Amino acid sequence: SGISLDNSYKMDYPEMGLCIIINNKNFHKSTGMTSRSGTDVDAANLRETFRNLKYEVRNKNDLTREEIVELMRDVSKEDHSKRSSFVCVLLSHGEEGIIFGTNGPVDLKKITNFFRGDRCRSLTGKPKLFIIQACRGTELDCGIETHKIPVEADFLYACSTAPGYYSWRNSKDGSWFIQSLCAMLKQYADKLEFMHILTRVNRKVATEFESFSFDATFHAKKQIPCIVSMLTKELYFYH
Amino acid sequence: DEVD
Repeated sequence: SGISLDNSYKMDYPEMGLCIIINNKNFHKSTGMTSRSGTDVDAANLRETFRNLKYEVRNKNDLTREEIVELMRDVSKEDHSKRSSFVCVLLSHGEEGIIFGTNGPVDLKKITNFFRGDRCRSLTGKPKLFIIQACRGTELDCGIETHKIPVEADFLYACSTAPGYYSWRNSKDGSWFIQSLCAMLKQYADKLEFMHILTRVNRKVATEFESFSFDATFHAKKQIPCIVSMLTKELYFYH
Repeated sequence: DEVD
């Protein structure tokens, strides 16, 4: 055998892996949370985009906090031995560190903990991608004119917005982040490493979108997504 | 445009 390199994740397992999409649109009246118009556009775009990357996509709609936790636990208990990776997409209201079930909040840590290197052995050493369209607080960006491994290793959080900030969703077109993410994956998944795809997503969101509102507080605002990588290798969707 |  000739010289070997191992700077990239093995992505030629029999299966690419699961893509779990949690699409929360309608919230229990008692929570006072608004309906997330446009989120079905995001969910459909993600389903198609990841289907074409050969992920086994599962779409779930309007899950309570209990259902989110049980789904995640159950998924983490599957045998992923034949799968290259794992993807989870969360579309909901949020605050920093939190995603909302239809009836209340869920700690993101609680969700991702199920997939720790020591808790999901069939995903140990494989990339676990969490893609999140949700607010991280209420700040608005005004813009400016121009041998063991760590249990937290091999996670990537592709967050729609910077820490502390709102995240923007268009009721007609879908969210700025998800529409940009799907576009860049479609265009570049067969050509670029995933961090570089996400960097193009950052640029697209930052340059092509700006809010329009009759409310001065919410008008003319900008957004930058936030790539959080604990990955240990380059990730290419092809092989 | 709406916020999440």
